Amino acid sequence: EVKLVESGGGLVKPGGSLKLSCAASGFAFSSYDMSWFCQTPEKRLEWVASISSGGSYTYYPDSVKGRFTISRDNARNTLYLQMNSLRSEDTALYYCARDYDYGVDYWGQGTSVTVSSAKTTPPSVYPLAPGSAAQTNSMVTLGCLVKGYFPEPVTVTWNSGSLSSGVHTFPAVLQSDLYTLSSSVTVPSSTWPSETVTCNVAHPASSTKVDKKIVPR
Amino acid sequence: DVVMTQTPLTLSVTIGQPASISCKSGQSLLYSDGKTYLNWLLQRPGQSPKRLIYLVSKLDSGVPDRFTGSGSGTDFTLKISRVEAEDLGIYYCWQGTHFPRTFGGGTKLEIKRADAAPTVSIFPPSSEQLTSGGASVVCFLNNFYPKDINVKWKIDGSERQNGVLNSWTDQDSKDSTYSMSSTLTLTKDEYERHNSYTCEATHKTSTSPIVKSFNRN
Repeated sequence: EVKLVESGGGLVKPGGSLKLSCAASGFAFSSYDMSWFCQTPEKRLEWVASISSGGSYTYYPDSVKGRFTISRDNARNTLYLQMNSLRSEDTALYYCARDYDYGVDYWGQGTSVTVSSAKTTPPSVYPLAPGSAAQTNSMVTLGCLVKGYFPEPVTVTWNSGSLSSGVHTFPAVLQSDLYTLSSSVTVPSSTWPSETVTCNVAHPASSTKVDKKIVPR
Repeated sequence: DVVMTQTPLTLSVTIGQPASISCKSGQSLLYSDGKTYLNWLLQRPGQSPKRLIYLVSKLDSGVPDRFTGSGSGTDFTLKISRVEAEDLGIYYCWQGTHFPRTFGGGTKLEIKRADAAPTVSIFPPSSEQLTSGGASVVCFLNNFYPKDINVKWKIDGSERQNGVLNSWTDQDSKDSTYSMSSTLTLTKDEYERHNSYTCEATHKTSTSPIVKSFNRN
């Protein structure tokens, strides 16, 4: 039954504002104290804010006191986190959580927040085909390099999802204040290149979708 | 804020074998009501945190009793009597006794499996990318175990660490291997001033380095 679904995360400029929401269902929302926590890019967990069942009592650590407000609408089974004066160190995955049983019992799915003055930039997508010299051949590995985009995330699939096994898509890295990621796929040397292999890349922030067919060198 | 210290940072365990994790707090976690608000949670890769233990030794009902918690005062231990595949992920202790709530730094649990050699593939910069004036050489090293591996780039025989970025996947929940991409990034002009590019790896699975190389002509 207990379900917690955050929304409202996105890219925000340093000094800007964003309001997150958490829709609760499967339990009597108004009877429970609720909290926000976040997980940083380095995977540290931190407590962000807490609020009493009836909304009367609010608590904040010093890291956010004066900048963030937590509130709830018990008519709408919804918790909120108003975030002002945002800074780059606030970049994190924000989770709502239910306080119960002398701790926290359920966590939400999280909504991602990046605070940065860097602009939304669609990716360049480049094909990774083997060098003109080969060998090894039962299987051949191909890839896409998805370079110079921001903010996160991108999605990568191969032949529109038909393929799945043999694929590795690696976490993005920061390079010139933009993200770069790679994805490899491994197929039988028989099916490539006689059959086509295409990486499909989505970058929802720039409303962009790129197909790149891998062709021999 | 109360400091929470976890030992070890890393565990590597074979299925069916026990493990334990230590949590030490900078101050006693006994609250004035006589209860000790010390908690453990698991975050599996790509999932939300899951409660394990609350009030030091109390077991979350979705968690099997092969997990137990103990301790008092400043010293606590999470024990797993026999590790199973799904135990893969980062374990955290956290305290609710003192304001602000604070978390341990996390202990990453890896599952041991049999040694597996990396599949290594090298890719010259695509034609496309050269037109942007940049050049990335990509090396994939896929499905290896253990995680210990040393990857070097050589240009015309000489080592280069400048412009290299590496990205690792999480341990696969299906085969318990790791994968990594290593990307060497030059300007087109720099790239074009050299002939030989090598991705060289050392791993316990082979008595000699794994070498993948191209010349570019």
